Amino acid sequence: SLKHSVTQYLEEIPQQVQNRLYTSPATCLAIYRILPPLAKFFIMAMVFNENEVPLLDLDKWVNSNGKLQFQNAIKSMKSLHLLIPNKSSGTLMINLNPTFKISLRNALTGGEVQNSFGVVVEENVVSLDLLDEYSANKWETILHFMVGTPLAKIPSEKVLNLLKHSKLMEEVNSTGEFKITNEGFQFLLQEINSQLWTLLLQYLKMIETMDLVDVLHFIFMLGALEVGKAYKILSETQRIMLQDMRDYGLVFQKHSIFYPTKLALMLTSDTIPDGSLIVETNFKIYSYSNSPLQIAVLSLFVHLKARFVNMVLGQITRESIRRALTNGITADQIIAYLETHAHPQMRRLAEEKLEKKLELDPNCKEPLQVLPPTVVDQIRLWQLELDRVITYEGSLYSDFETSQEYNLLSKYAQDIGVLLWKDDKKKKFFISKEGNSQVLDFAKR
Amino acid sequence: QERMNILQNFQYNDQINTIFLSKVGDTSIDLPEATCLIQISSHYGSRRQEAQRLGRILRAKRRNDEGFNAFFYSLVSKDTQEMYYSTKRQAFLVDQGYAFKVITHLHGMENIPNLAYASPRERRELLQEVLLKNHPLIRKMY
Ligand code: BEF
Ligand SMILES: [Mg+2]
Repeated sequence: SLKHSVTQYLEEIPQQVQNRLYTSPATCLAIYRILPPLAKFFIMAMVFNENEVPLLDLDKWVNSNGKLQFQNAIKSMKSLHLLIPNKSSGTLMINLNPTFKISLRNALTGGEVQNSFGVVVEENVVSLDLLDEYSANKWETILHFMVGTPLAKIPSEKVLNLLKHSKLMEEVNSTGEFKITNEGFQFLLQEINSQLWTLLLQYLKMIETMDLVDVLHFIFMLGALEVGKAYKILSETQRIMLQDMRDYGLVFQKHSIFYPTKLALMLTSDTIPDGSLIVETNFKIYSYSNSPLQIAVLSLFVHLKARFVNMVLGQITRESIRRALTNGITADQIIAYLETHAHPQMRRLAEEKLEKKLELDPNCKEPLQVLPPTVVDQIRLWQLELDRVITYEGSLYSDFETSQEYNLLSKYAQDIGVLLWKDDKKKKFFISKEGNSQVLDFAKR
Repeated sequence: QERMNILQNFQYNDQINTIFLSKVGDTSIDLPEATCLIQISSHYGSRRQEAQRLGRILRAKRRNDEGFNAFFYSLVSKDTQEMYYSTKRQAFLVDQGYAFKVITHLHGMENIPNLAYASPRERRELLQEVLLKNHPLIRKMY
């Protein structure tokens, strides 16, 4: 989902902006890695030759089996306008963008780069003691404020504003408090890489009039940089952008020189367990985790009763489950969290359970259920309890002079998909408030 | 004598396979043949009686054959205090480790030829019935 999200955002950008975005080799090196392997192979083939190759020649390279992959590769490459298709002499010739070609050539052959990757001050600092602690603390503060646990040093107005203006962290002044949503829980369920990418993408969409190309220059150059080394300070917009990025725990400033941190390298590519937990038939949870973030997120749907240094023990209750559901969290997401943080003991016992099931009846390959089905049934039943009462807003139509007219109006409502209930014997029906105006207009006409 | 006859026939007679016991046989009875247990009426929230009733089928004769799993059914009406009492009477089994599975529907129920109280007419008749539920010589003279 990482590459998919980044590629989708880059695809939505206009071609005019993309052409200027491909000016710096630093951005090109990052964009190149996101494409599918076949697209990367074709791009590498095309970069080093200053000629035009027909699309049929590219098709010849792919075997019959990878013919499907060829379609996805070409579609993705054409969506970003990376390959410009020119038709002449009866042949659909394919060529690479000149700016992208020159940028890749400079990056690979060490040509002129205009210090897009930056310079080195040769004044190194202790990464483990300062960079790691700083970024870990700041990311922990933002995630703590997201999960809602009390915290002294609240995040800055920049990130707070981004959070509110985004779908994440719905807030209301009338209530005077901030609460997590379904997308918030999904964000917390996503990995560190995707967790950073989500916030960065929201910032990219939020920024208005600071150039869009400049923001990507800075982000991709930051991904290019390596942790544990100095980098002298750049664009005028990039100065304030760097100060803002310091608020996300990505780059550390003394108070003239900025230093990338572990998350800066985490942005480019990826890279007993902490968080693994045991769920008992008594609706008890024992998570072998020592982290306030994990404790707070567990508190969303667990009625915590106590804690130890090595683990956290809690009990599942209707109140906690209803709290989590009211926050918009889906039972599927909850079970996904539990399954991906299942203990090795639970996984081994579930593997033995599946082995016993298949040994008893190997004809049917039953699904692997890590946790007892009763908990899943109870959670889904509580969701059904919340969904028991169903209500709609609208108006009721009755007192129809003619059955033909009644049927005409009801059928029109059904056709436009705003009909919720009808009764021919009573010649009555109900329509949604959304379709009320359309039904009234049709009745008048 | 009659209850012993019932038990002996339910045990050794091929014709009979199901019986309807009550609170009398809740505890301290050995039934090596009993395998399936069903509860339609329960004595309120009694957690001890829950376990004692379950104890009857824990000594089934064919309790060691591969793939065997005894069954314990608890019928409860939803949206009633029967659910309150049912959830209160299983807090000891849950503590021991037994987990109850909620069965919303039994597949293939409609294909049975005849079902008791299947007609609304019989439903109305049963409704009314259940509602209506609530001198030695003078010795010859006499
Ligand atoms: F007498 Be036993 F506990 F059935
Ligand atoms: Mg005894």
